[PDB]
Amino acid sequence: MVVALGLDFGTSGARAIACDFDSDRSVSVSVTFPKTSQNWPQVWREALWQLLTQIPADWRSRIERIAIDGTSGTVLLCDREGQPQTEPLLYNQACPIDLADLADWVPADHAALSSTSSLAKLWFWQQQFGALPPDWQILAQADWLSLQLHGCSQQSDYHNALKLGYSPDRERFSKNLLDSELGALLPVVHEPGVAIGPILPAIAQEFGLSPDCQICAGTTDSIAAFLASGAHQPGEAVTSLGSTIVLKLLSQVAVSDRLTGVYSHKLGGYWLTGGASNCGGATLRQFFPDTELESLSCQIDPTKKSGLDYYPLPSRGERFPIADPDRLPQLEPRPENPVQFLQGLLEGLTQVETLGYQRLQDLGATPLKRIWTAGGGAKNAVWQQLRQQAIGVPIAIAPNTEAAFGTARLAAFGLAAFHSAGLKRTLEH
Ligand SMILES: Nc1ncnc2c1ncn2[C@@H]1O[C@H](COP(=O)(O)OP(=O)(O)O)[C@@H](O)[C@H]1O
Repeated sequence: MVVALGLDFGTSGARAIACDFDSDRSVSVSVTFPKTSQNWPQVWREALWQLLTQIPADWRSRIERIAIDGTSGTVLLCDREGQPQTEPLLYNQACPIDLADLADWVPADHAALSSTSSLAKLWFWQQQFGALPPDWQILAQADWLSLQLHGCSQQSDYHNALKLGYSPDRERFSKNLLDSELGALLPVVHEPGVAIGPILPAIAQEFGLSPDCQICAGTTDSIAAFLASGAHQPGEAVTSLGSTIVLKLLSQVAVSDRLTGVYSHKLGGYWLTGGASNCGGATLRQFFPDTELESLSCQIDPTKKSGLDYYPLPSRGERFPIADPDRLPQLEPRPENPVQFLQGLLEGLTQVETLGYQRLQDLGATPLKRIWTAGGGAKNAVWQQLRQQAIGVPIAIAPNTEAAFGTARLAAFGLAAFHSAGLKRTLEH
């Protein structure tokens, strides 16, 4: 097999992981971003070079494929040569545009129809600049960074391109969009993991990389995190028990529900759907520090219900599994015993995950087969028991959770595992 390099540019820093997949060995390096910047592109690019520099020379001489994940909806408006013409619009920033202005360019309830989408941001830039030059380009963070390595302009992947208006189901931008004032700025879209081009000669020599090293189409940090688990059978899921509960479910068919923010990414011959609740670990942290979560959790017997019926929102408003912007946290009655209170909370969170996966199924997704767990709550075995009892499928801690590692797997193996040849055997004599 191959020594491959994955680069993860996330919300607060970047990480690089190089893996020798025959020896199953690896090296990891990282850089931390400032909270603010006058020149984010400079920060990101310098981070890229820092990461490469930190990798030992002998590893660098062996890297054959490279891939990059970036944050979703972080975009840059660049000239022909890839120089940013204005500040980037970050993944979390929303644009004050009329979504009706986009209606002719994507299907109804397409995921791009959101004030934070790459498409919303390109349109905002169009209105702000008046008329965008056709030789210019819009690039996602991942796009721009890989451009620093392979020199090929206007290149993206069908994960990052989704919220720019790509329709992975028909593998195209709508003709209406391509023919519009914005068409000339759109990227050519490839499958994540496919080789875009060889590394730039000068970059290869500067950093001691093979000049035959290939740079692959990238992905988003969220998807990269899913790729880290190794899951590739429809029905397999990764639950992230973090500040919020985030569900990702591998499915044979695409599902969507704009009301609850549910949409699907293409993933080889399959689809990755999911959803994000406002409930999660942040609610727990409002009441208990991690050490207390531990010390109290081991006093809980999950085989006996608490009698408490909580909905553990950290504040007003729920998004998923069921949308209600007015929904109140339901945290009463609060019993005297903190152990029982914590059990009530864990039971509530468990209901959020249970209803979440069952909901995805009810929208048409492949029925849940098993769950891999990531995030701060993953090692809570009492919570794991409650979840297993409520959901009725095997649950375990994900083998790997690092987005950089998922992206390294993407560089090494692409999306080959995500096709029906790998399904469970049904052969019987
Ligand atoms: N033993 C535990 N059981 C349940 N939740 C925990 C435990 N330890 C930490 N957490 C929760 O994990 C959350 C942070 O998860 P993490 O994924 O590390 O951060 P983030 O979600 O912000 O990326 C915190 O809100 C904390 O309450």
